[PDB]
Amino acid sequence: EEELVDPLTTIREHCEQTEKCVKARERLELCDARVSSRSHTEEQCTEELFDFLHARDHCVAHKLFNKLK
Amino acid sequence: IHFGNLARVRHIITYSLSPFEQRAIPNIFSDALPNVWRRFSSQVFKVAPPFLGAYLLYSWGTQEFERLKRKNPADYENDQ
Amino acid sequence: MAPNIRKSHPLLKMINNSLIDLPAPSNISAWWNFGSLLAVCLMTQILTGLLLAMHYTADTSLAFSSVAHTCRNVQYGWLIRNLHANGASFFFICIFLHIGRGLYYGSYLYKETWNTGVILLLTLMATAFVGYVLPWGQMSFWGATVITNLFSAIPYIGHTLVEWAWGGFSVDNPTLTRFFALHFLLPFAIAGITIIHLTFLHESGSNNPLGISSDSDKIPFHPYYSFKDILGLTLMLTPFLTLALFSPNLLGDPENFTPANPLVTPPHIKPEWYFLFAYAILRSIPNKLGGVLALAASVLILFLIPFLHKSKQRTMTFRPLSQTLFWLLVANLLILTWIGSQPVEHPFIIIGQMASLSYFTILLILFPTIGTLENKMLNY
Amino acid sequence: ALLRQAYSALFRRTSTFALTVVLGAVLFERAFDQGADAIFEHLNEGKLWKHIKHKYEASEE
Amino acid sequence: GELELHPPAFPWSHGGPLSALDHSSVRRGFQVYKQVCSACHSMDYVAFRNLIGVTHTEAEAKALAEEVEVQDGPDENGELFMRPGKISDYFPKPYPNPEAARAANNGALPPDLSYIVNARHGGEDYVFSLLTGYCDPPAGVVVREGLHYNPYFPGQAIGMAPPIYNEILEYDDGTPATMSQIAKDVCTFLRWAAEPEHDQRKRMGLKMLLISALLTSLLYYMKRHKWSVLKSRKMAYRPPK
Amino acid sequence: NLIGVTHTEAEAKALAEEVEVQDGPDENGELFMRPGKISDYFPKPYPNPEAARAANNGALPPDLSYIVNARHGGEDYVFSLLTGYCDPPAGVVVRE
Amino acid sequence: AAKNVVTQFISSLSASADVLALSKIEIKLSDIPEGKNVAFKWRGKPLFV
Ligand code: HEC
Ligand code: HEM
Ligand code: HEM
Ligand SMILES: CO/N=C(/C(=O)OC)c1ccccc1COc1cc(C)c(I)cc1C
Ligand SMILES: CCCCCCCCO[C@@H]1O[C@H](CO)[C@@H](O)[C@H](O)[C@H]1O
Ligand SMILES: [Zn+2]
Repeated sequence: EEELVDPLTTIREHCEQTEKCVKARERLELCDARVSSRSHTEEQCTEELFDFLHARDHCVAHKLFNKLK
Repeated sequence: IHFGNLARVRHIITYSLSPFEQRAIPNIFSDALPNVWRRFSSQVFKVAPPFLGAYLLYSWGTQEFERLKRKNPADYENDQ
Repeated sequence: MAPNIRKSHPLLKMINNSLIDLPAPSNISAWWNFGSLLAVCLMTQILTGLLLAMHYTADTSLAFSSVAHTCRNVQYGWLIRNLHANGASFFFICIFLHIGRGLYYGSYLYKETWNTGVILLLTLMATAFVGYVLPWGQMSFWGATVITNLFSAIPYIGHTLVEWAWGGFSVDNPTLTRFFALHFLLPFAIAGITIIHLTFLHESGSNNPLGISSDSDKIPFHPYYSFKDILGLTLMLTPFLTLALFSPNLLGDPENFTPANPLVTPPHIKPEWYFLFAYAILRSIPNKLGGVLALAASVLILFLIPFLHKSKQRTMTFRPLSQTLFWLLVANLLILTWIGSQPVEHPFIIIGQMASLSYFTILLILFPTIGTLENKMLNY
Repeated sequence: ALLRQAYSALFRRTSTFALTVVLGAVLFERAFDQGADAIFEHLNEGKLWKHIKHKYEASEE
Repeated sequence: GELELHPPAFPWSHGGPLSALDHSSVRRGFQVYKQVCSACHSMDYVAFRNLIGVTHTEAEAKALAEEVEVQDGPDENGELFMRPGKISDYFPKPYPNPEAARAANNGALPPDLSYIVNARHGGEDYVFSLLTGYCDPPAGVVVREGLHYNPYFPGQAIGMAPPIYNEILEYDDGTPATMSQIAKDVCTFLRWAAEPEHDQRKRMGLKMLLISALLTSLLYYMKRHKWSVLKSRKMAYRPPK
Repeated sequence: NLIGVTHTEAEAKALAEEVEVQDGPDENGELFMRPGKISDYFPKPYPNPEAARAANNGALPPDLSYIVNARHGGEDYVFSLLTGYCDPPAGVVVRE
Repeated sequence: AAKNVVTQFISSLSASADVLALSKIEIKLSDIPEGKNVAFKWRGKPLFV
C-alpha cells in the first residue's frame, strides 16, 4: 500500500526484456566477459553498451512520460 | 521612351477578354493538371538523376563513416 | 511638358519608369521574382537590423548580454531578432535561386548587370560574416578567428594585414567594435549598388526563359509582375516565418549560446549553411594559402562565367545536355555543403576534394565544352 | 443578391471601397484574435497559467 | 571521430508547434533548480519578476525573492552592504567567479543554466538523459578519481555528481518526487527559462499560419484574375497574300 | 605615458613599482596584490566617490585627468585657485 | 498583419521589461515613526517620505 516507485526503473525493466534489448544485453555480457577475463586487451565494451542503452532508452522514452506528470 | 522603338511587327491579330468576362483558373482538370504532369514528366529524367545520385554518395559516405567507428573483433582475437 | 503627372515629375518618373510602365517580357517565370524578393529582403534586414542595433552594445563584455537582454527584455525584441537572423538565410536562399536562374538562362550575358550582381553577393557575404561576430558567442568568436586567420597565408603583405584587421593580436574588442561599424555600413552599400544593378538592367530589359527577342510581345510591369511579385513574396515569406516562428534555431548552431571564450575551442567549428559549400572547398586543400585561393576563386569564378559561354543559344531551355550538366552542378553544391557540415576524416575528405574538384571543372571545362559540342549537333 | 448589393454600396466607389476595408479590417481583427487565441488555448488545456492560476490567487496562507 | 550515444526523443508536453509549456510543470521544475541546481548552477538571465504571471503570484515572487540577500550600495561611507531581495533581482550566483566554482567542484565549471538547453545538442531531450542516466562504466573504461560515469556525456567522464535521487525534495503541489519526474520538470523549466517567449511565439505561429494561408489564397486569385487576359489570349497571323 | 615625455623608460618602471595594485583572481578566486608596472593607470586614492566624500566632508575631489579643459579658464583658472586662498571680506561668513 | 507588425516594432522602442521594473517603488505606511525621516531611491533620484 503506497510504496513510492520511480516509473523509470519500472519501464526500464519492461524494456530490457525485448527482442532488441535482449539480443543486445546479450551482446554486451559476452564482451564484458571476455574483456574482463583478459589482462592484456585494449578492448572496451563502450560500443556494445551504447547499442543497449540506445535501444533501452529509446523504448523508455516511448512510454516513460505517460507515467510522469 | 521604352514602348514603341522595340521592333517592327506586322499582320498580327490578338483577341483577349476582360478578366471579369472570363474564368479565374479555367479548366483545372481538362487542361491544367495534364500539363502540370507533362511538364513534370519531361524534366524528371534531367533533374532527378544527379540529385538522386547524390543521396547515394551521402548515404554511403555517411553510412560508411559510422562503420569505421565500430571496432573490428579481429584486432582482439589474441589478447588473452 | 506632359499630361499625366508621373512622366513629367523628376521623381515619379523614377518610381514609374522602373516599376510601373517598365517594359517586361510577357513570359518571364517565377525565377524572375527573386529580383524583387532580394530587394524586399534587404529593405527588411536593414530595418530589423537597426531595431536591434538600437539595443545592442558592441563590447566583448556586453555583446552577448545585450543581445540576450534584447531578446528577454525588449518588446517583441526576440521576434525582431529571429526575423533578422533568419532574414539572413531567406536572403541567401533568394540570392542563390536568383544566381542559378541567371546561369540557367544566360542572363549573365548582361555583363554589367551580372558583375554588379557578383559584387552585391560579395558584399552580402562579407556583411553576414561580420554580423555573425556581433552576438559574440563561441561560434561568433571562433568563426572570426578561423577565417580572419587565413589572411596570414598571404606572403609578407599579409602577416600584417591581419593584425591590422584585428586592431590587435587576436580577435578581441577592437575587432568586435569595428565589425559592428562595418555591419552597420555594408547593408547600405548593398542598397547603393543594388540601384546600379537595376540600372544596368533597365539598359536592356529582362531576359526571358526562351532567350529570344521579347520586343515582339512585352507587358507592363504593373499589374502583371507587380502582382506576380507579391504572390511570389508570400509564397516564400511563409516558410521563412514558418521556420522562424516554429523552429527558430533549427538552422543556428548551439555553441553560439555559449559566451565566447578564447581559451576553449568548440568541438566543431562550422558556419551557417550558406557558407558551408565554401567552407568545404577551403578545407579540401591542405595548405592555408591554397585553400584560401580556392575559397576566393570558388566565388570569384562567377566573373568568368560570361566569358565562358559558347552556345549559339542563350538559355539552356533548348539544350538538354547543358541542363543536366547544370543540375549535376547544383547537386554538386549540395554535396559540398554537406561535406562542409562534416569533420575532416575519411571518407569526407576524399569526397570533399572531389566535389570541389568537380565544381571548378564544370564551370571551367565541361560547360564551355559541352556548349561547343552542343552547337555542332544543331549543325551550326 | 449580396454580390450585387456589395458591388453597389461597397466595391463601387474607390471611396466606400477603402472605407470598407478599414471598418472591415477592424471587425476582422477584433474577432480573428478571439478565435485564434481561443483555438490556441484549447490546444493547451490546463497548461497555461490562465488555468492553474486559481490555485494561488486568494487561496493560501 | 570517437563514439558517442545520442539521446532518444522524449515527447515533451510542449513539443508540438501548437503546444505551449505546461506551466504547472515549470513551476515545479523551478523548485528543482531553486532547491538543487542553484547550488553549483547560476541562472543569470532570469529574475524573480519573470516568474510572475508564469509560474507564481506577484506575491509568491516577492516573498520568493526575499528569501535571498543581495549586495547593493555603496552607501554613505562607500562600503558595500546587504539587503533582502526584490523581484527586480536576478537569480543569485552560487559563486562569485568561475575560478572559485571550479575550486569547489574539482576544476569542473557548472555552467550557467540560463540558455543551457539551447546550448547543448538535443536540448532538454539531452539534458534529461544526462540526469536520468548515470551508471557504472563498461569493461576497459576506467574513470579518473573525481569524475563520475555518464554515457550520455562526451568523454563519458562528467564532473557533475548525480544531482537527483527520488524524494530528494518534495513538490508542495503533491506530485510524487520520483527521480525521472524531477528531471522531467527541471528540464521543462530549463526550456522556459531559456525562451520565455516560447508560448507567445507559438501562439503567433498559429495566427501567422492562418492569416498567411488566407492572404496567399486571395493574392493567388487576383494574380490569376489579372493574368487571365494573357493566358486566355489568342493570336493569328493574317498576312495580305 | 610618462616615458619619452618626462621620464626614462627606467624611471617610469620603478616609478610605477612604488605602488601596489589589485589584480587576479587567482586559482582560488581571491583577489591579490602585486607591484605596479608601466601598463598600470595612476592609482585612485579612494575606491568610490561615496568614500572620498566621506574623507573630505561631502566634498568630492574630482579626477584631475581632464580638469584643465573641464573648468573655464583652464590652467589660468586652476592656477589662481591654488595661489589665491584668503580671508573673507565683510559680511561673508564661511560655513564650518 | 501590417498593423500588427508595425505595432510590434513600435512598441519595440518604448521601455523594456527591465527599465519598467525599476519604474515604480512602493512604501509601507505602517513602519515609519513620527518625526524621523527616511529616504529611498526612485528613478535614480532619491525620494522623501
Ligand atoms: C553539486 C554541484 C551540482 C549541482 C548542485 C548540479 N550540477 Fe550540474 N553540473 C555540475 C558540474 C560541476 C558540472 C560540470 C561537469 C563537466 O563539465 O565536466 C555540471 C554540469 C551540468 C550540465 C551539463 C554540462 C555538459 O557539458 O553537458 C548540466 C546540463 C547540468 N549540470 C545540469 C544540472 C541540473 C539539471 C541540476 C539540478 C537538477 C544540476 N546540474 C545540479 C555540478 C552540479
Ligand atoms: C544585392 C542583391 C541583388 C538584388 C536585390 C538584385 C535584384 C535584381 C532585380 C530586382 C532584378 C530584376 C528582376 C529579376 O530578378 O530577374 C535582377 C536581375 C538580375 N540580377 Fe540581380 N540582384 C541582386 C543580386 C544579384 C547577384 C548576386 C547576381 C549574380 C552575380 C545578379 C544577377 C542578376 C542578373 C543577371 C539579372 C538579369 C535578370 C534577367 O535575366 O532578366 N543579381 N536582380
Ligand atoms: C545586409 C543585411 C544584413 C544582413 C545580411 C545581416 C546579417 C546579420 C547576421 C548574419 C547577424 C548574426 C545574427 C545572429 O545572431 O544569428 C546579424 C546580427 C545583427 N545585425 Fe545584421 N544584418 C544585416 C543588416 C543589419 C543592419 C543594416 C543593421 C543595422 C545598421 C544590423 C545590425 C545587427 C545587430 C545589432 C546584430 C547583432 C545582434 C544580433 O545578433 O541580433 N544588421 N546581422
Ligand atoms: C564570424 O564567423 N561567421 C561565420 C558565419 O557563418 O557567419 C554567418 C563563421 C562561423 C564558423 C566558421 C566559419 C565562419 C565564416 O566562414 C566563412 C565566411 C565567409 C564570409 C565565407 I565567403 C566563407 C566561409 C567559409
Ligand atoms: C504573412 C503575414 C503574417 C502576419 C501575422 C500577424 C501575426 C501577429 O499577431 C500577434 O500575435 C501575438 C500573440 O497573441 C499578439 O500578442 C500581438 O499583439 C499580435 O500582433
Ligand atoms: Zn554544434
